Amino acid sequence: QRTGRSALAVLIRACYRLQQQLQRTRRALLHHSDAVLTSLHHVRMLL
Amino acid sequence: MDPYCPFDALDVWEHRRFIVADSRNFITPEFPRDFWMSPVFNLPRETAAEQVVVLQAQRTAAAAALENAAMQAAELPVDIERRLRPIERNVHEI
Repeated sequence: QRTGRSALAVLIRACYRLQQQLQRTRRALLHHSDAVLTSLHHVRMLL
Repeated sequence: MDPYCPFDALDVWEHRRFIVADSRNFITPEFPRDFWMSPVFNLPRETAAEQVVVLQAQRTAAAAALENAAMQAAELPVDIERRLRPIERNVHEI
């Protein structure tokens, strides 16, 4: 019984965690362009 | 034009050792006053007002460029949220 039942665990562990890989990448990479915008706005301040 | 002076001139015959009350003669150079050109304040080509105008024009150009950078770089989060959300949904489809 535990052949296919455990075989499904591999695909579950891969896909269900690749799911939130994209979530963490979204949470992190969005916090990068805000700094660029802040820097360019400070540059506009200095002129 | 001559500075005023009560005494015109007199005859003085100085010595070397016994100069008592040692004064300070007003020394004069030997080159003619014709070689000593009159002073002229060379006015700068531009005035501070023109400097303000030119620098302000350059600031306007730089600010226009910075605004262009702002509008091109403000859409990057929009690109992030436009590209990953369909892929995140596709991964959820599994």
